[PDB]
Amino acid sequence: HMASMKKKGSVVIVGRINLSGDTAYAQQTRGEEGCQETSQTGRDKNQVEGEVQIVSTATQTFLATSINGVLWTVYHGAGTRTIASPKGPVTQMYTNVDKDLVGWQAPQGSRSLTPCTCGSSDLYLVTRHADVIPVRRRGDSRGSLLSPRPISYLKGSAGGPLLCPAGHAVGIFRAAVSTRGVAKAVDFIPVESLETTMR
Amino acid sequence: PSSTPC
Ligand SMILES: [Zn+2]
Repeated sequence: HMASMKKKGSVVIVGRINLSGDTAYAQQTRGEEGCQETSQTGRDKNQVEGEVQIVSTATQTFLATSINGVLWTVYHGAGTRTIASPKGPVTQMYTNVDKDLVGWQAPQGSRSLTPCTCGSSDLYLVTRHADVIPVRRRGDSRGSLLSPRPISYLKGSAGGPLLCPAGHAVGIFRAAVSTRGVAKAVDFIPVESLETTMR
Repeated sequence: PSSTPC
């Protein structure tokens, strides 16, 4: 049994959500074959740019967001996996199954969002398809969608950011709250929880 | 209900 035991691959950056300009849009930087190879080696020589990465395992594609020099995502997507990097696989710097949170050192080339200090409740969720959806904050870890969507619309957005009007990071999207397939609210990991994890 | 990890 031992000789044939497999290893899980690395998480692989396969694109980004470009927020650098007037228009939000998803860009793909690696196709499926390159992703599969890179997951195996853990060696990714692609140049990273931006705050929000699109990331993949063998089974899921989701998001990861840089805040304070850490690339954050959800445990339910990444598990305990390494992330591929120019120098080989990079081990998680944070792992917290209870928070549904993991982090790696932010890749060179990435830009980080700053944690929000505004203490305000009018937010914006960035999805894996680069939609920017208004969300009213309803508690420390929940927000309501101003316009409800089918859950399919949010699938694969876990790990992406909720932002304040000034563009600071307020949280990391975790899960939709749904009834009969329709999302009217979102659960997120508040940035203060990340800040506690960091300090 | 309910909830669904995304
Ligand atoms: Zn703010």
